[PDB]
Amino acid sequence: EELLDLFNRQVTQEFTASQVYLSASIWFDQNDWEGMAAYMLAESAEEREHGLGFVDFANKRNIPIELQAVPAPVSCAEWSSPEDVWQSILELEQANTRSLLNLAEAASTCHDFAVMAFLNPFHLQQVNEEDKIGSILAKVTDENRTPGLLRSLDVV
Amino acid sequence: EELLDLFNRQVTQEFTASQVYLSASIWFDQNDWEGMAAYMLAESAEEREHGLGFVDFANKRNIPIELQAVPAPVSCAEWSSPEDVWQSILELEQANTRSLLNLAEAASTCHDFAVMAFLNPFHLQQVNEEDKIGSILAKVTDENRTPGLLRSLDVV
Amino acid sequence: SEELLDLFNRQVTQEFTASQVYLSASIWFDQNDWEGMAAYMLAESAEEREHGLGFVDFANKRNIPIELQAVPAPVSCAEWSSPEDVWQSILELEQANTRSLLNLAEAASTCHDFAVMAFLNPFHLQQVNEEDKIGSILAKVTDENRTPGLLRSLDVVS
Amino acid sequence: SEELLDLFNRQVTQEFTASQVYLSASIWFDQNDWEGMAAYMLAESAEEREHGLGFVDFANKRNIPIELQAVPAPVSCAEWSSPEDVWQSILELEQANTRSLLNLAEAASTCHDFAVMAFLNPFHLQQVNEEDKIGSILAKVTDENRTPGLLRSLDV
Amino acid sequence: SEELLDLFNRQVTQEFTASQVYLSASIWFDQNDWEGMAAYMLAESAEEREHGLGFVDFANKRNIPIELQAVPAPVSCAEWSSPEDVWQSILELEQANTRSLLNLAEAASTCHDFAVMAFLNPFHLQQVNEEDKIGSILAKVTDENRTPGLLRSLDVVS
Amino acid sequence: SEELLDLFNRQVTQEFTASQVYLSASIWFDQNDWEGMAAYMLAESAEEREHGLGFVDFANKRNIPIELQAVPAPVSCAEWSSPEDVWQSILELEQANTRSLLNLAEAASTCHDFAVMAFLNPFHLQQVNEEDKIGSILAKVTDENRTPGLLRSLDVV
Ligand SMILES: [Fe+3]
Ligand SMILES: [Fe+3]
Ligand SMILES: [Fe+3]
Ligand SMILES: [Fe+3]
Ligand SMILES: [Fe+3]
Ligand SMILES: [Fe+3]
Repeated sequence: EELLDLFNRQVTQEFTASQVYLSASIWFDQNDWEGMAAYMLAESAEEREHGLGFVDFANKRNIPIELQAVPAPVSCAEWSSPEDVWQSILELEQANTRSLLNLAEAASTCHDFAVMAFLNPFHLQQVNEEDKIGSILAKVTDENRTPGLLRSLDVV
Repeated sequence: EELLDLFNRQVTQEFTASQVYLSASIWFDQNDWEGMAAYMLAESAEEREHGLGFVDFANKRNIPIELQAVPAPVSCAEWSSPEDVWQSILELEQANTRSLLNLAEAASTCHDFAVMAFLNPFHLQQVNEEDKIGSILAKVTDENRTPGLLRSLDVV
Repeated sequence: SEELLDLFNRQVTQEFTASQVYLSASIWFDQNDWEGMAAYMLAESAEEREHGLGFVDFANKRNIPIELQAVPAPVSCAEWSSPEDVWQSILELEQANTRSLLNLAEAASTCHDFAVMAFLNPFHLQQVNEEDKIGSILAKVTDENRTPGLLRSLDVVS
Repeated sequence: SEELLDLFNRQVTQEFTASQVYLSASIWFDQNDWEGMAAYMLAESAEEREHGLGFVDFANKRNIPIELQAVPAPVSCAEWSSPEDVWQSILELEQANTRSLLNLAEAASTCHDFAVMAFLNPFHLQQVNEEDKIGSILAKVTDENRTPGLLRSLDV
Repeated sequence: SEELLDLFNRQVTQEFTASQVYLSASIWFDQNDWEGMAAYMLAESAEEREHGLGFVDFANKRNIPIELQAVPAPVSCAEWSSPEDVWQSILELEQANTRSLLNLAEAASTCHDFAVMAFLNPFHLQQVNEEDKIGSILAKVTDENRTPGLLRSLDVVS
Repeated sequence: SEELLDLFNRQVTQEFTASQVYLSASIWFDQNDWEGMAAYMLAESAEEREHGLGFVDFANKRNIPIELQAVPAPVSCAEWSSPEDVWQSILELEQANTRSLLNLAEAASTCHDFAVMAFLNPFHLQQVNEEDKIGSILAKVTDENRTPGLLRSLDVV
């Protein structure tokens, strides 16, 4: 069952993204970027809510779920500026999107209309999310060209 | 036209489900399961609302509807206990799901994007409906293992 | 007696039949862009179903076993060509709902079933009002339809 | 593909085109003292422009490059002689808008562009409603205009 | 007289043309992540359209025939490389807007068309305010863009 | 505070591990139509995650470097076959949560780390409440399950 495997992989991906957001929050806080840290923290909670949403749907639809390990976040070992963090987060969101499109493709092949329906708001949410991050990343890489200026904008 | 047939049959299945629910409420009332009876009666009204929503849509989309007979319910002749009723209601909801998927499959083939959009909330509702019925039947089957205990579910 | 039981079941069937026929009238009206008349018939469809459900509840309480019968496909829509045809069939439908109720009352009266007769009284009075109201809409329709477009101009209104 | 970006641009144009066509109908109605019908077309003109703006916003978010095309002048108003002529042109405009959205949907479908398909669903459902409503208005106009002066009653 | 009637008809095209150019500026700003400037341009796009609708409504009342013309494709977007280029084009747009209203008022004046001159007064005062507002934004923009990153930091603000 | 830093990290791991085990319990309950027990475990999963975040936040303020470890795949769920088995595994999870807090407090006490010890105090007390509550639900579960169907009637509660 490709569809079942992909659905389980989607849950893991949501919780993986939740932990990576959490890792970003930690790096920001340790480096005194409290406004960015709070943003990443809120995003960590929202990603977990997505995973929980997929778990609930799967239970109702009899798609057997088994929780996999949530891997330790790795990018954080090499972040050295807010630009590096935001870039990893963009890449994370790009991967979340492909991971949802993969799942949709599998559902489409199986003619699974209920799964396709369930995924629609997540596809639209990902469009908004990639846009929002790509646009914070533009602003960060523009303001970091003047020493200190980026800080002055972490002022939430 | 296959799409136009499958759309009419859908209206028929919603109204037929409405009557089957009403037959189940009657069987429970006659047998003093007033709680289960009120539940079935609410579901009857709700299936009827789905049929009317299909009819309204078909009217707007110029999908000619012609109302078919609602057949005499017949499972009621055979029900001996709440478990038999709830088992039939599960198979009814499984037939409602099947009927929706048949119609979606045909809308897909025809690239009828509007019909497919219209069906999405019904797909997601059926997921919840089957889960809910499956779960009630689980409880009934467990509680009916001790004499008189199921009579406690009915007071809820 | 089984005669009473029979007529009580028939009454439930007639209410649900009327509910379906009212629904077919809504559909014809809607398809032909008479949204006001369509809304009226849709409300009546829901009300007739409510009456059937009231009879079922009463029967269950009184130990009158109900067995639900088929509700036939409404077939008059095949031949309706104007609002007047539709309202004419609805007036005939209400004349039939009045008949099945007076059949039932006749049998209850024979049987000295005071409880059934008491239960039927508000339904007799409601049919009086229903027949009056449908007869009166039909007279308005039939008058207004003598001038092209005039009927439409009032669906919109009313 | 390329055809998908293209058709997405084309959609924005079709929305703004239809906005102008509605404004031209308002003008003919006003000029000929049908103020109620004029109010109605004017509100629809605003709404079509809002639809184009919604497509522009989504395209921006999804990095579909939009480039605004000229908005063609409306052509039908030179030949309108009566309200029925106007409402018939507006029915055709809406049928044109529906075909336009289905074209776009067909392209997204081939591309497996699930985000674009989710985004279009409320528009497919809205167009069903719009065509029904204009159809219904046209029916009434065509019936009432059979008696001299009677249509002026509708205008309210 | 025909001079005036044509210039009035054509003011409607100029309002909608300005609407579409504002919209094009909004798009450029959104695609380049200046959401704050994009929202300002989008609001002005709606307001320019409302002005053209105001002209159309007045012409209908005064029996000035309106024939709606093509709204030209905006063309400065292809050339814009920075917010300063966009605000500069928007300034030229408003100065054109102002000149087209002054030409209209001049024709009305020649025609002794007191109604048209009255109708135009609040637009002349509005153009004064808009040109000032855009001149001012363009001055801020050109000053802040002297330090890398600084202009960003104010889109975010205002 | 080498020992102390590593124990403080492990505590974060244990909170998030417990969060996932609660979630796995919620899933087993939902799949087996025990909605009320499932709700309870979901509620607990959220609250374990919150504890994890409180430890992380304190660590960040106190400059204890946190590196987030893998959260392992829950395993007990492969063996559960009745509610009693789930609640017994949850009681053992809470006993292990109490144990890791107590390793932490011992290391802090050794280091005379007064702020860390102050920070743990409400968690100590919470763990008392939590072990008591889970012990008490397990006792009720084990009792009601002696009559067929009886437990079900009280998830319905
Ligand atoms: Fe997500
Ligand atoms: Fe249904
Ligand atoms: Fe009745
Ligand atoms: Fe539109
Ligand atoms: Fe203007
Ligand atoms: Fe804990």
